[PDB]
Amino acid sequence: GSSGSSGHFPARVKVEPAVDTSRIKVFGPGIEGKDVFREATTDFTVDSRPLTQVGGDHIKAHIANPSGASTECFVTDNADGTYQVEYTPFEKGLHVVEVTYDDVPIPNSPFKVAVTEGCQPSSGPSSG
Repeated sequence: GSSGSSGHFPARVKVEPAVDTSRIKVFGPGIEGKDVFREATTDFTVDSRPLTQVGGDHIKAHIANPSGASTECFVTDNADGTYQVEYTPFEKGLHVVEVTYDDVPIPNSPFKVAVTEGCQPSSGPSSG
């Protein structure tokens, strides 16, 4: 028996990271800011070695518009080792994308995607 404290429930403890996620590389317009124009379908690719080899379901992102709103993110694992997240920003501006692998942020985030005035998907002239 060992106890020297009463009338107090000390539940303060730090949780150590069980993942590296320090060598994660993300390439694509969705993260660079090329075809991420407003109302445009843009997506990036997350290559991870020591994190996954045959794709996984432990990825999650969150876009933050410069106004306050947020663009829904759609992560798609190619069941090969890399992740493909697609999102359509309904606002032309710099958003803050926060990535977290297994409840752990990467040394690349937060990210900054500066959208530029491009074109509109407005439906009109059809090809066939």
